[PDB]
Amino acid sequence: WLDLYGILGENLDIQNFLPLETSKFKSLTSEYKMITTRAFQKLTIDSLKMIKSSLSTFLERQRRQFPRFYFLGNDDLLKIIGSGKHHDQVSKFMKKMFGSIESIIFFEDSITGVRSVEGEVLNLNEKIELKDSIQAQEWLNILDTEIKLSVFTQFRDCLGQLKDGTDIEVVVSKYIFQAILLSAQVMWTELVEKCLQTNEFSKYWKEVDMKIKGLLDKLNKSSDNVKKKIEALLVEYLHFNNVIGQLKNCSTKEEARLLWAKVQKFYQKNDTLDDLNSVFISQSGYLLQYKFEYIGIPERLIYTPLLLVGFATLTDSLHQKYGGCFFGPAGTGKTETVKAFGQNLGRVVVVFNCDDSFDYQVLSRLLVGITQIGAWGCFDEFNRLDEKVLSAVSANIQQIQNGLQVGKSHITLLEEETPLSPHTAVFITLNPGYNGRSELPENLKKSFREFSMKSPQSGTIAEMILQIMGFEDSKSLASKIVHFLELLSSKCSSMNHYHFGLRTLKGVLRNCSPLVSEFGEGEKTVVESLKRVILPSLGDTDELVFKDELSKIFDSNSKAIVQCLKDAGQRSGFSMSEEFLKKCMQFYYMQKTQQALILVGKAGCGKTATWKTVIDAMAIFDGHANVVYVIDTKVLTKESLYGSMLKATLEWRDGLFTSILRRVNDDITGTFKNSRIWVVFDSDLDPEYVEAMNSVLDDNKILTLPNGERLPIPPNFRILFETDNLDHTTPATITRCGLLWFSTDVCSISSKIDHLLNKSYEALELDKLKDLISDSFDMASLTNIFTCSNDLVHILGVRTFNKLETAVQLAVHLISSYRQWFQNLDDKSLKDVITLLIKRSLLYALAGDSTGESQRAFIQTINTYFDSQELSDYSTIVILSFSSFCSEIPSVSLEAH
Amino acid sequence: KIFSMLEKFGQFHWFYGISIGQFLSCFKRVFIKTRVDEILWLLYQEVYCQFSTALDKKFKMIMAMTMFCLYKFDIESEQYKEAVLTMIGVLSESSDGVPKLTNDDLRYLWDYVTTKSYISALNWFKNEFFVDEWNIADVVANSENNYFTMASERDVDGTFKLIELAKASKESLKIIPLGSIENLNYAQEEISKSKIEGGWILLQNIQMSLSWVKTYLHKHVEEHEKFKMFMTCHLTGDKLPAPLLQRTDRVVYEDIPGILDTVKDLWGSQGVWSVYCTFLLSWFHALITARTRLVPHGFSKKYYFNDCDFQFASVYLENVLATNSTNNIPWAQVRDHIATIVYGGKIDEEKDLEVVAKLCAHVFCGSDNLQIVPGVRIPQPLLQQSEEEERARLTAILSNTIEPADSLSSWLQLPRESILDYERLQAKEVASSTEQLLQE
Ligand SMILES: Nc1ncnc2c1ncn2[C@@H]1O[C@H](COP(=O)(O)OP(=O)(O)OP(=O)(O)O)[C@@H](O)[C@H]1O
Ligand SMILES: Nc1ncnc2c1ncn2[C@@H]1O[C@H](COP(=O)(O)OP(=O)(O)O)[C@@H](O)[C@H]1O
Ligand SMILES: [Mg+2]
Repeated sequence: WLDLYGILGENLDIQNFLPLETSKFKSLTSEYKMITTRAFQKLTIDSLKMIKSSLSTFLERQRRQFPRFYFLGNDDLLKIIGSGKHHDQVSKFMKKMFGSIESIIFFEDSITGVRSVEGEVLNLNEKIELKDSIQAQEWLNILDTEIKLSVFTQFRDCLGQLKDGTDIEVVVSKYIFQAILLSAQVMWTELVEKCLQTNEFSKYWKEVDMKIKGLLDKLNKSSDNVKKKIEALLVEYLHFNNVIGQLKNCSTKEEARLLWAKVQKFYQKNDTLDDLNSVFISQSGYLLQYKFEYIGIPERLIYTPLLLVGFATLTDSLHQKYGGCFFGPAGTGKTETVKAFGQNLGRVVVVFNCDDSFDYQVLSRLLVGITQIGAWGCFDEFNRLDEKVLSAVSANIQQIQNGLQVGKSHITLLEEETPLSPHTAVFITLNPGYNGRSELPENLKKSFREFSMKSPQSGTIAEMILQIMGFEDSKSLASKIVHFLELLSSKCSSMNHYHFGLRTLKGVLRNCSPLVSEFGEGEKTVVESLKRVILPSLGDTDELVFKDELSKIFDSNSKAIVQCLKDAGQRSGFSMSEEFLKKCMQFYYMQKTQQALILVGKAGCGKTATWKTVIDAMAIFDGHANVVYVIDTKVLTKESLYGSMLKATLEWRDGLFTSILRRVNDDITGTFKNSRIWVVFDSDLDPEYVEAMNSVLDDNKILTLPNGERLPIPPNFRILFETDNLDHTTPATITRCGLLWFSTDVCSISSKIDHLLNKSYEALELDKLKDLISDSFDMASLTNIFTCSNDLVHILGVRTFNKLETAVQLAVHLISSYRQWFQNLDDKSLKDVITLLIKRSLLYALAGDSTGESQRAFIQTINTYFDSQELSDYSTIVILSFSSFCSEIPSVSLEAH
Repeated sequence: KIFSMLEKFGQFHWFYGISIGQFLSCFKRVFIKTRVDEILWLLYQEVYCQFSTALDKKFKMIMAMTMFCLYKFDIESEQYKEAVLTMIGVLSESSDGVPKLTNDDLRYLWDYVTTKSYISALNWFKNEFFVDEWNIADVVANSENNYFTMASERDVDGTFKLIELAKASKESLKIIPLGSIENLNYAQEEISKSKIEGGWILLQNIQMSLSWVKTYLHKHVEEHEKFKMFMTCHLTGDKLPAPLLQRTDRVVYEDIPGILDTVKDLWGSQGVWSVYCTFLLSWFHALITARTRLVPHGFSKKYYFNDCDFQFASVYLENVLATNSTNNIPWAQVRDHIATIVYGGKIDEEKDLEVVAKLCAHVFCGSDNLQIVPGVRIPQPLLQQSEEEERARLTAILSNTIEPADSLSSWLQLPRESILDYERLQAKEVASSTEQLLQE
């Protein structure tokens, strides 16, 4: 009702469009007023849903007015339009429209600036007074323009300050990161061109080196926001130093000019009167226009040679308004390359995770959403689309390309004419040759420019990043890390989930970053990070191989967490073996820096118990309330998991995981702000079910819904994967998650008996009965009986480790049932009756799934391997006297009928 | 006998099926375009030109060999019979034996096969007997049928050929890809509109909407003058209905197997330095597409260099030539960008990057005397010529070149053993197929 009143019941000159909708809204207003009066002194929801259907055209026209509303759902659109005067509802959706902006600064009912996701604050050039009668799209459009003008102002006066002769160490504390970055790149390309006019490069190389060392010195003593800014400028300046050093080593001028042509250059026109088109980027001759869109302080990529060649081929594709195509094995840096190219071009690249549910209408709606905005669109995992849909959208993509190339003002897609902004572009990242993925038709492949990035340069990445933390010996450590990873990949068993590419290196670095305060920035920290990342995912002999190579190529308290785990198992009835405690430590240390985890082991090997007792340990240690949502992936279909499009009226219905993500993002009652939320996919990892979450699992942390909704993943939202085997699990989702392999079972037989017995007596004097049944469960006979039970041929083959539960539950039920006649007999009779019941339970739980002769052999061996009461094949207890089945047969004389 | 041959071809592959209406229409065109032997000869060339375009390259050579066979076995003697059969047999690695000396063309074939040249030996019959060939333009122009279909393997598309054909015909193509019900309805509305008022239409990937193709297209083709229908399907895709394919003209599109023919095609499809650069780019594209077919030795995998790479490389060459107007052309930059960005993007391995870098260093040396192939040297343009004179000189120096019989080795600079193995295997397959075909 608040949304309906905001869109129709309060705004004037908005009810002249649809009079029937106005009358329906008035009737609903009268009904809601009557309901509110009755409450103060079911059918309403149905009426609201019925009148929601007529609002689709209104919302489509509203999205046509402001093109960035295409990234919002219908409910989000209702919320953002209905906030006529509150103005705070718009501020929560800026991450959904822009991506790099999380809130709006408000002051005296006027706007002052925006706030980036990384905590950066951008102050607008002129504060805009917000009228009470104004609508959302007008002030949103003028804010979109004002952000670009403010960014240009900061770039201009920062570049003037740098041209005046000051050092960057004082400028980095004044302006936003993008202004410093663009001004530094302009200054660098101007100075490099000046140096290239002559034969001298050593003076500028020394100047850049001293500036880098000064930035590194200032990095340690700076605030966190300034720390991120200096880190990103240091990545850029390391690229500058690398380019200048490569230029200095050129023998002749021709190769120096070629090497300078191959690299991105950031020029500025000195004649244009238009401010926002004054900066153009030149690489290999082609020129692209800077958009001056706000970026914030993103995680800047290390400018590897492969990254520069990818930038060159992306510029070559976009010069003719074609598409950018990146193909290769998973975990090589395709989406990140596209996003870094967009950030260098001063815009936020909007990334879409393709799926089977993306039909022609959904993909075409996304295309008209991004072409009307003018943003850059990345179609991540383009192979996951159906072949029919891929061939069908070829017309739309070719039409977009032709309209961009010929400068057409409008294009017609989805039976409607929409404006086409000249700033838009389309990119695709795809993984060829994977199971369960379609193939692009050639008519569609001719509209994209392919580039292969199979082999990245991990050494340069590791060296630059370790220099960013300021490690004393970066080159040797990076070489040791890369050689160690290569030796681990080449000298281990050829298992399917043994991938040691670049994502594992990034995880090692992200785990080594927060251990500097505990182990010190050096050899100990990097070997501890390598252990904490790679060791949980390795087997048994490969673990010994890992330890041997770690001792070869590398020279070399946790009391509270272990105490918490012990207490959690004590209240849960578990027992700390060496393997169980090792697995708990590995799970904790690997989840500390990885938000997505895969638990792989045999059936009933100890995955659920491991993560449940670790969850209890986290709750004890941190004090945070913890809520967990367990979802079986393959019980539900994809439509019921993620969501479905009601094709009758073209509206969106949420799935289950999407529903959980929405109710944790909405945060109505404040209970999800200071809590951890776990989604456990307790089924098989189907590629078709899990690859729809690739943007969720990687650093994007976003769930690209079909209807354009972009739900971010909060930092306290962690995803588990409990499964049995990875036979069909593709490496794309393997490398995105910290894997925890269970080489052997985490519990012993006797401990499992004790835990099941404790659970059974928790489910219910009793102390004497518990002592007697514990004494009767003698381990010395039980281990040999279980060892002998493996010789029997069992139908429906189950390991004997899993049949303990049936034996203990059956035995406890039998004692509980016959406890009514246990207080009128002596100790020896009680022991004989209980051991007879236990032998019967063990027989029918271990050899109960075998033939009659096998059952007779097993009752023979349980009699020989246990003085006590003998168990015969027909033995039973009747109302408590032992008898046989001979006298229990009743005389049956059937009639004819 | 020819109809039985074509029926066997249709028995091999579903796309190669033949009706009687098309054959009788071709026989009518024989009369439209020693007397009875002259009509028989004209029938042979007319049926070859009409139904060669509906087959791929191996079946093109099979059909050419068996048709030249049937004609010569009719006309010539039994010594000619024995010589041709034993030469096919030694080409098929089934029967080994020298031919009996008599005219002259048999001696030419003996020279061509005793030099271990196999592809040229297969194409000798096509160059000898048949004196005409048909492209897509000749098929579209010389067909009474207003419905056309077009097939190709995966990872190749010939939509640009039809777009060029429509542009040269001053028509208006309208590409409607299939795969969704919205596109099916739009294609129905547009096909009705184009039948009412004229205009061309093209349907892309018709094998992805087989139910609609089986119902609507069947009932439409079964039942204006500036109207044509084009359909594109994949040769390795699912089977298409026989009557609908027999009611439409069938064309199989593939890249031109020749090297010099590819240069001539790319030259005819297009100051003095721009003409020189596009001539060099056409030569380089033909060389790399010729080398691409050799899977194990020319490259490491199977790649596909289409005309989009040629267009992007030509755009880059023009952008370099316009910006760098000081006559100091950055040849090294052009080499690096073509071998790395334009033609090197699809390359996944590293030996293939090395060989494309070697090719780009060979063809873009930027020297006054450049020897791109062992026979032809392309001099640089002078400082006093015009664009038309430069184009005429380049066409003249292109036309005087004669492709050698071993052009897959000398021009590509490859070891001879691999090329001999490839040619021997391909000619053995073709000759074995025509030997099995000619015995029934
Ligand atoms: N340390 C332990 N102490 C006592 N019992 C344990 C211990 N670890 C595991 N178990 C027991 O092992 C049994 C199987 O373990 P768990 O419940 O973790 O299975 P799982 O990994 O979820 O199995 P599946 O993949 O078959 O669903 C449980 O009944 C649990 O009680
Ligand atoms: N210079 C770099 N190049 C490539 N990847 C990098 C670089 N620096 C860091 N990375 C990390 O490598 C990962 C690459 O993921 P990516 O392969 O882009 O995903 P996708 O498989 O969807 O393309 C990212 O998580 C990123 O954090
Ligand atoms: Mg991806």
